[PDB]
Amino acid sequence: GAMGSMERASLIQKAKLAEQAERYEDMAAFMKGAVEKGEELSCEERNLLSVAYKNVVGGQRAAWRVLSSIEQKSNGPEVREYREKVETELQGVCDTVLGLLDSHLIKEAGDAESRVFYLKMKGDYYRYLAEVATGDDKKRIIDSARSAYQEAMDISKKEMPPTNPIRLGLALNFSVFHYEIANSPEEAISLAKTTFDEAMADLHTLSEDSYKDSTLIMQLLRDNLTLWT
Amino acid sequence: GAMGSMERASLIQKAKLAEQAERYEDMAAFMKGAVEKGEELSCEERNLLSVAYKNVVGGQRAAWRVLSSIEQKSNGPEVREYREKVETELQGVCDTVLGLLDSHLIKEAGDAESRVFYLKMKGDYYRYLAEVATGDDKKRIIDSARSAYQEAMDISKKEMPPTNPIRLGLALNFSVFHYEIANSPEEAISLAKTTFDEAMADLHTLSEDSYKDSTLIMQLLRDNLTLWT
Amino acid sequence: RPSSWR
Amino acid sequence: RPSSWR
Ligand SMILES: N=C(N)c1cc(-c2ccccc2)c(CNC(=O)c2ccc3c(c2)CCO3)s1
Ligand SMILES: N=C(N)c1cc(-c2ccccc2)c(CNC(=O)c2ccc3c(c2)CCO3)s1
Ligand SMILES: N=C(N)c1cc(-c2ccccc2)c(CNC(=O)c2ccc3c(c2)CCO3)s1
Ligand SMILES: N=C(N)c1cc(-c2ccccc2)c(CNC(=O)c2ccc3c(c2)CCO3)s1
Ligand SMILES: N=C(N)c1cc(-c2ccccc2)c(CNC(=O)c2ccc3c(c2)CCO3)s1
Ligand SMILES: N=C(N)c1cc(-c2ccccc2)c(CNC(=O)c2ccc3c(c2)CCO3)s1
Ligand SMILES: [Cl-]
Ligand SMILES: [Cl-]
Repeated sequence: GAMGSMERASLIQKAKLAEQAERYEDMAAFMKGAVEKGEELSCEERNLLSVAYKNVVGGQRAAWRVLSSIEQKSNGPEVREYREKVETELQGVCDTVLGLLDSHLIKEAGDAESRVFYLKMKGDYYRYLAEVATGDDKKRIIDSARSAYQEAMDISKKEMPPTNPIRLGLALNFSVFHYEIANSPEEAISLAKTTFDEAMADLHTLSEDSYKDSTLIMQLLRDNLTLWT
Repeated sequence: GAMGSMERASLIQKAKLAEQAERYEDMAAFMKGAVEKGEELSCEERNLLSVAYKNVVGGQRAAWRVLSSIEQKSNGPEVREYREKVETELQGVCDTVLGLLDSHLIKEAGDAESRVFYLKMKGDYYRYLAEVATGDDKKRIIDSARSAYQEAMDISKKEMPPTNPIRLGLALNFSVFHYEIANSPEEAISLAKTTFDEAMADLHTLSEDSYKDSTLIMQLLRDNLTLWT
Repeated sequence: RPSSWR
Repeated sequence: RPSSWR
């Protein structure tokens, strides 16, 4: 890999610089290089990985939606061709992230905090594949997302408090999966509501700073429930 | 070139799609391909070329400024290395644009409208090279920017009205060159002020739509004069 | 579209 | 920084 010659510490340092510079493709390439060194990612480093690829794939998803809308409106080959180009690039990014998780972040994740984080990511990047998938490939991809999300949920409920921000962000995203991908809006509402209520009932245990962490994601659960009910 | 197999019309169509999708690197690659077909660019197509590369180099310049500030504050090799990486990428983009202008947009620009547009671009991309240049290379680059800007100004004053938006945007950018690059703030103020006043005195000749085009750039001249005086 | 955590 | 036309 092109980052194979760079020190792990230098890659992490440059990922943080790339974030400051809003250079998210660079950030992701640096974090890919860091992962491929084969050592643990810290909590901070996991967040750097997630930030980098979420920004990369976010730009791709937004472009894909614009082109897909134009394509649907028009129903020459150019719109389809360019949508397919963006789609292929998006799928490649998701494949890369899933490859890092499977080789070997997840199996080497030696506690619940780290394993839940990576399994949430697995669900997210299968979800992004599902958004652009069609037909029978779509069904298998949807099942892979659900399975990863569900395993993360099982661990998080056993090992993390209901206000833990990774647990909350996992539940938020699994609820979006249910509503937008799985045509299960009732499941989506049930999950967002129980997650919100159980976080609220646990806020009394938190410091001012942890309170701010948890209420930030609670806000997003509330916004979805307001959209859905 | 990688766009050599695609029809000119398809490249222009896809440049417009890439703009809608905020995919400016794609947009620039499509417009590079269109230029390299060797035919005229229309007014619309020149604007597409300019939009694409201005967005690409704008992201690079913003990143460079962030990294350069961090580098100066710190005065390991990582900050310098990553600044140099962004800088090299920025210089490559400027070299590409300048190469399209020199081979052969400018010489084939068979009227004043098109030649002024391309000479303004030549000044702009030499200016962006000057921003990151040091020492004696910097002096030659500064002279190349001034020379391109001045030739565009000479033609625009002879052949375009003082409210023409390309003429106004040229004067705006040459004034910025004087202030920021050439350490000639008096020249910058003199140019922005004469350009603004002579545009205002010509507004009475314009339709409602041309009036809006011209006053948009006049706003930017005013903002700079307010900063500088 | 609904909000997700990023 | 001053404004330029883009
Ligand atoms: N380089 C990054 N981007 C991150 C680095 C870390 C980190 C740093 C040191 C130790 C452990 C983790 C992050 C985790 N914290 C958040 O994500 C977060 C917290 C509060 C908050 C928001 C986001 C949005 C508004 O309010 S993110
Ligand atoms: N056990 C916990 N509650 C946490 C422990 C740490 C930690 C671990 C090691 C070193 C330093 C800090 C956290 C850092 N904060 C996050 O990672 C975070 C992630 C996503 C997010 C938010 C915060 C707020 C909004 O969304 S949180
Ligand atoms: N299908 C459901 N479960 C719901 C049905 C209704 C309802 C019932 C009768 C009349 C009108 C509306 C609900 C009311 N809305 C909320 O209760 C709500 C609750 C908690 C919460 C947020 C919103 C955001 C953050 O946390 S919810
Ligand atoms: N695809 C693009 N981006 C462009 C296409 C054209 C064009 C289209 C058809 C014929 C000739 C030129 C442009 C020229 N018009 C402007 O640049 C412009 C006009 C008014 C205005 C602003 C910008 C900012 C706010 O008010 S830009
Ligand atoms: N002779 C003129 N006054 C113009 C003629 C044309 C044209 C030519 C051929 C076909 C269709 C239209 C113009 C299109 N508009 C621009 O190209 C433009 C560029 C930059 C800019 C603005 C506008 C406003 C803010 O900054 S303007
Ligand atoms: N060094 C110069 N030439 C100037 C010196 C002064 C000044 C002189 C004495 C006292 C205070 C200020 C100027 C006043 N400011 C403007 O006149 C101004 C004019 C036109 C205009 C804009 C701003 C924006 C758009 O168009 S300008
Ligand atoms: Cl394409
Ligand atoms: Cl580097």
